[PDB]
Amino acid sequence: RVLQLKLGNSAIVTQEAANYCCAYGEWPNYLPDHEAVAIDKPTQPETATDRFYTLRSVKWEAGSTGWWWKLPDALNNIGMFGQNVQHHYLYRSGFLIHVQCNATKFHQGALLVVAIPEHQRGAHNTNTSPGFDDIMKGEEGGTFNHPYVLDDGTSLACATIFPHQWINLRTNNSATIVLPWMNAAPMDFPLRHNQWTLAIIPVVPLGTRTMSSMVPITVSIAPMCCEFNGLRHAITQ
Amino acid sequence: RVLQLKLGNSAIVTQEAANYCCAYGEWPNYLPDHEAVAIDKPTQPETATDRFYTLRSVKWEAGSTGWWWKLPDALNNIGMFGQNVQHHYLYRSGFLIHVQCNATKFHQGALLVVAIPEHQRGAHNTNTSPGFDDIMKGEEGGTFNHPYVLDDGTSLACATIFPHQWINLRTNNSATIVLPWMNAAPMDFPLRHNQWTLAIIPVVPLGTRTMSSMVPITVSIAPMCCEFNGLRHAITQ
Amino acid sequence: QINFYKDSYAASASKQDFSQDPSKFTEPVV
Amino acid sequence: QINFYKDSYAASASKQDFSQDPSKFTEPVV
Amino acid sequence: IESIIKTATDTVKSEINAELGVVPSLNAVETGATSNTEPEEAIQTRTVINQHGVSETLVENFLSRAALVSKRSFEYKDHTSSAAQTDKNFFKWTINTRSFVQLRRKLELFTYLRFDAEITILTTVAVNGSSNNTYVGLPDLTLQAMFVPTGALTPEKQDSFHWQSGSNASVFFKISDPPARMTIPFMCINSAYSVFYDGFAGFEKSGLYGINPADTIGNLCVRIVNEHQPVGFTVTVRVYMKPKHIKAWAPRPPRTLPYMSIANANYKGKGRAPNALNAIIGNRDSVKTMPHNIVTT
Amino acid sequence: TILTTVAVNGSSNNTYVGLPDLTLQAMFVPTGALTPEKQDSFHWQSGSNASVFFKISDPPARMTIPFMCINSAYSVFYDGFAGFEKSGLYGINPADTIGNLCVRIVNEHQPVGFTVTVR
Amino acid sequence: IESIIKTATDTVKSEINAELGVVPSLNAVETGATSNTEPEEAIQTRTVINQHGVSETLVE
Amino acid sequence: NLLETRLNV
Amino acid sequence: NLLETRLNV
Amino acid sequence: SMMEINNTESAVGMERLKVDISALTDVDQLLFNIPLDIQLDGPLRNTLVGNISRYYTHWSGSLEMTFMFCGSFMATGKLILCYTPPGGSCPTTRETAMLGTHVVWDFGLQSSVTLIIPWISGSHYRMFNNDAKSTNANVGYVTCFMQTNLIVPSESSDTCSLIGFIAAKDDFSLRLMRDSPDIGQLDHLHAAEAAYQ
Amino acid sequence: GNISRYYTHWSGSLEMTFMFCGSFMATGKLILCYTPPGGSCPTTRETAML
Ligand SMILES: *[C@@H]1O[C@H](CO[C@@H]2O[C@@H](C)[C@@H](O)[C@@H](O)[C@@H]2O)[C@@H](O[C@@H]2O[C@H](CO)[C@@H](O[C@@H]3O[C@H](CO[C@H]4O[C@H](CO)[C@@H](O)[C@H](O)[C@@H]4O)[C@@H](O)[C@H](O[C@H]4O[C@H](CO)[C@@H](O)[C@H](O)[C@@H]4O)[C@@H]3O)[C@H](O)[C@H]2NC(C)=O)[C@H](O)[C@H]1NC(C)=O
Ligand SMILES: *[C@@H]1O[C@H](CO[C@@H]2O[C@@H](C)[C@@H](O)[C@@H](O)[C@@H]2O)[C@@H](O[C@@H]2O[C@H](CO)[C@@H](O[C@@H]3O[C@H](CO[C@H]4O[C@H](CO)[C@@H](O)[C@H](O)[C@@H]4O)[C@@H](O)[C@H](O[C@H]4O[C@H](CO)[C@@H](O)[C@H](O)[C@@H]4O)[C@@H]3O)[C@H](O)[C@H]2NC(C)=O)[C@H](O)[C@H]1NC(C)=O
Ligand code: NA
Ligand code: NA
Ligand code: NA
Ligand code: NA
Repeated sequence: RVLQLKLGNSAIVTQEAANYCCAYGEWPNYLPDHEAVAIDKPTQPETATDRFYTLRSVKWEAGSTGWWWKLPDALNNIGMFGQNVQHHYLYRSGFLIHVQCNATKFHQGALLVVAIPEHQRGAHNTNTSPGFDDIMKGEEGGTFNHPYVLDDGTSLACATIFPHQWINLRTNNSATIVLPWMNAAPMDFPLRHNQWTLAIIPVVPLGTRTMSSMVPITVSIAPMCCEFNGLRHAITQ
Repeated sequence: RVLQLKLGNSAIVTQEAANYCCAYGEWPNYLPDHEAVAIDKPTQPETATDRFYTLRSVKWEAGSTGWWWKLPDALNNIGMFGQNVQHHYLYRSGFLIHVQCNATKFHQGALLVVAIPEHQRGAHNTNTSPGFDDIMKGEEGGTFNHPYVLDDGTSLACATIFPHQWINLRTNNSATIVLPWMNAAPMDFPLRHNQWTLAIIPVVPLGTRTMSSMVPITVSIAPMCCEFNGLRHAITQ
Repeated sequence: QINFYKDSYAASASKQDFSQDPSKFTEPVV
Repeated sequence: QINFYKDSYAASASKQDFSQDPSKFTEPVV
Repeated sequence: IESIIKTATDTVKSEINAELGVVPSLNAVETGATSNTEPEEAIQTRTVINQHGVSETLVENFLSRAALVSKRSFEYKDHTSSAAQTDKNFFKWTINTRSFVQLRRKLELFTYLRFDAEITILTTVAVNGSSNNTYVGLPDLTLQAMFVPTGALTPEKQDSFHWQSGSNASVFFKISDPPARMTIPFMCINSAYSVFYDGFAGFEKSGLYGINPADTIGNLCVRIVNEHQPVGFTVTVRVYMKPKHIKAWAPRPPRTLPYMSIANANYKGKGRAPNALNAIIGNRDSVKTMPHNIVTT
Repeated sequence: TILTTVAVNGSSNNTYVGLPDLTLQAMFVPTGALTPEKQDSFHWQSGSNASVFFKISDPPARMTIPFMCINSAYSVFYDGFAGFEKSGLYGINPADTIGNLCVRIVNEHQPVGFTVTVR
Repeated sequence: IESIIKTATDTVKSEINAELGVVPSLNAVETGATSNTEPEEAIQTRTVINQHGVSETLVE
Repeated sequence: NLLETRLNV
Repeated sequence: NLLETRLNV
Repeated sequence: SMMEINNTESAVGMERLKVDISALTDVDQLLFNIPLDIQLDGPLRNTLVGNISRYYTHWSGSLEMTFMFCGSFMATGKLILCYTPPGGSCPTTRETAMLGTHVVWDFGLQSSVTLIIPWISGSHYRMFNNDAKSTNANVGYVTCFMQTNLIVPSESSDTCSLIGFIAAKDDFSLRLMRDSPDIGQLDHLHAAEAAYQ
Repeated sequence: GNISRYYTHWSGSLEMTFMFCGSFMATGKLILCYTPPGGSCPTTRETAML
């Protein structure tokens, strides 16, 4: 129920957690010599990159459909993680994700918090594939069009097969998930492929009869075991 | 006489060197626990920062007075070294400096190549101290006003007390110097104090009677054992 | 040598370190 | 330290008790 | 638990933490204990070996410095026509630490104190500057300082038979000497002096609050020994006290508002902040305003 | 080491008269801290500051100040600007400034003027 | 290499030299090192025992 | 005086 | 003064 | 001992010792900030660590700030407390401030939280000049933001208070003693002539 | 020179070193002479070489 997380110069405490999830029972690590491909000595920044970054908060409204962010895309312009991404051809890391939302003992509501590997989106009612600007939202993230089918023609009801937790407002005020590297290749080009999508979906809507207040949701993400290869001049998105 | 230098993804070869200089007989190292002050875990980027960077070349003319660059100021906006400088309050490193200039067997000339610790400049014929823009030149560096007194009321003739080499065009085409950390404190704020000044001065002027060609001088610098402390949001100069 | 003060920095001058190494200025090469 | 007086209260200052216990002010609880 | 401490504490290296049931950054202020959270528990640290000494903050070093406790000026002359209130070539002083504010505030950091007192006496002279007088040079006078216990009989004139000093200690000294010096022992009827006293030191209801005469060290009675000269001079005497062999108990909130009186703790404050009755710290425009904010250009 | 000398003021109103054996006070004050505003200021009470009192007839006054820098050595030369803004002087680091001496004559003025020199 | 020095250095006696591949009077100033040529290598010397002290040039 | 006796005149 | 503060008046 | 964080013209006496917070309708908002220079006048000056430090000229070591929540039992919320090392202006936004040293605090059965201000300095000691912008003196900044919101039912008070405290750790040290700037006189005190009667 | 001028008496050997800064294709030979004291500085090679 009570938890402290400490990485680099950053710390988080919570007094109302519900254990935490390690995706597929696995923990982040550096790339071993028997799995490696690129022959140059890698950059390993440690405490410069492996720390919590906090994104803009979002408002939970009566009509909300839910929210999403893509990794590494949402961090590719933030701090020394963004600077190492812009100067290297190749990247690899895990992540530790912490999602925060509090309300009174008179409020009710439930959020599904889920990490989806290779979340390839579909468009609604057309033969044409999604464009670059439908997919690459950066730090702001996006919203679900049809959360009941996860925007991909599958279902929300079966989404519990992926690494997940819930925030149920009578029980807990936070969710925590640990993610390993998840790809078919040992490293990748960070500006064109996303390994993971974080999704937050309000399955039971926010409600009360007490005084109305604005109820935000806040996301903090820490990269783990960062490595970079193929140093050169800077390219942005 | 023949030398290869290899750091990170970068290499330099020369076929006409003259040994190399280690300043005061000392070699770069990381800060040990019995000399440390700041208590946070440091960032140590290794191959992302510890590699050769090459500056703009300059032209050696018949009337040239000589050239200078200040460290770390000349590197504070270059690559992943510049990004780590902009996001941290504290910095520490050594340097490896390589100076390049070639001409024919019919050319003559001699350059003094010298590294000056705490080179505090003076102004000529006024009581007022030098301004911020007289001192902080960045990547472009500056030129000597009165090289015969080193722009500080001392002398060029005694400058051989500092770490130095010569380029004498009949003998050699390059000079190499290795610099340790040199300060009264174990770490410093990189945007306001410079530990070292590189100076290049033409004591014997360029001359020939053969075909005229443009004769450049080129500077390559590699940081060594970089460390950073006190992570936060970015500040530039 | 006479010193009755409690702090060691009060003492007389230290004129007895005969150690040298000129080579850090005369021979700084490999 | 030089003292030729017969009464002990005449002596120089006493600068050598390095003992401490902060916990009588910082942790006065069971 | 008591221990010997000669330097500031070392720092140990520390790793990532994620552990259920453990929250070292949370505390319970209501108990009255200070927070026990350590740096290694709040952030990732390196190893540091700390060599900084702690001796300059020892209580003996903090209090054992000679401070000014009395300054008195008087005229050395024929006093045949002087008024009844004048110091006629001599004066009385009751020893106290209440009159000069730098020593008073330092002693008032504590509730009880035990010490011996080292007393140093400094004397200076000048020719009287009325229009009848030229400068003439300065006399090397002898002075007498006699110790008299609290409330005991003191001399009434410069040539009194009381100056015979048959059991009282007297010190005789010249202006050309180094300053006079002697030590007074810890003299209290109790095991320590009371710096503050919450009571009335008499069996009837009528007298002053907050003064216990058992904490008054004594009197100095001071005269010039020489007869008067044909011309007048002004003599100034300064007394310094240094506490030594010190023990101290029960530390206290420091004085914030200016002192009003030697006799009590009465208060009024400055007219505007800082150190006003309704505002101790100087103002800023809001709780979001940073007062010395760095501007970069 | 502090050396003091005195002479009678040489304006045409004055004859020679002899020289006074004055007491002086020298108070140590840290770099940038508050200093006395007048000869008779209550700041001269010196409650934690070190003061030395000495006479003109004594040998010269003497005391030792320790190595006081915030760094492991003083910087004789300094290639930088010791402030977070761009605006101030080049080449001066206040961490290398040892402190202040505040010096007064302790005696009240005499009916005639003198010139005092302190080295 | 650090050592304890209390007096100026002694001089050793020296003979005629004529030797191929050996040139102690030639140097390479471009390296930044000071010339290491000794008096015994430049001229014929006698033996001298030198008792001159070096304490008046100590930094203290 | 008041420091010797704790009485006011 | 400039030796205490490194500012010019 | 208690910090005087509310040092403002309209706060009188005991009101200067607490900070009031209330529910907001915008996300991520700034609540207050604190200057850290322990030699100067400001919220830290009239504290046990502030008062004793001002008899000395040089200092070193870590500090801790502890905050206590004084709302009702039914009130809930989360805050973020940040320390920013020196170099430029104090941060005005949560996404700037969270890049520094910080703790995220949840209100609950434990009433109070500690922020460590670690010793991070180029030199062994910092130095009391009379210049707040010196590289030998400036410590950086503390800032507080909403992490969620203050959320309370209709029968609780809509406005709740924090009390802030400060102390040194046992890595702390002081040197070069001086007369304190917190006390002084221009005259003799009342009844001072009575010692000569 | 600068350090010696803080003192009044001196003793011991000195060395002079010369560097040639012509082109690679330039050639020549020089003679460098030291003359102990007693009279005028030599003006001819057959005097100086003694
Ligand atoms: C690969 O690209 C294909 C071509 O894309 C177009 O051409 C290129 C060169 C660019 O200019 C590009 O910007 C163009 O979009 C792309 O195929 C196209 O896909 C769109 C979207 O699905 C099709 O639009 C729909 O068209 C029908 C009408 O079809 C008739 O007319 C067209 C000519 O205009 C003929 O080609 C057809 O054979 C039919 O005869 C519309 O009814 C439909 O919806 C509209 O009407 C409904 C109500 O019924 C409204 O609700 C909607 O809002 C609309 O107003 C679409 O507009 C487009 O016909 C199709 N073109 C061709 C030539 O095939 C293909 O999707 C891309 N492939 C992938 C995998 O992305
Ligand atoms: C600290 O700041 C000092 C003040 O700086 C000025 O005031 C501030 C508030 C700003 O406005 C700032 O921008 C100003 O510069 C600074 O002192 C100043 O330093 C300058 C440069 O050395 C002095 O200029 C020289 O002045 C003389 C003339 O002096 C007479 O006139 C002035 C009034 O104008 C009087 O104050 C003096 O007492 C004299 O009566 C010029 O002759 C000289 O050179 C010119 O002439 C020669 C030929 O002779 C030409 O070759 C030159 O090109 C010039 O044309 C300079 O112009 C300036 O007088 C001085 N002001 C004061 C009030 O002292 C100080 O240097 C700074 N300190 C440090 C450590 O940097
Ligand atoms: Na220690
Ligand atoms: Na009290
Ligand atoms: Na010898
Ligand atoms: Na200061």
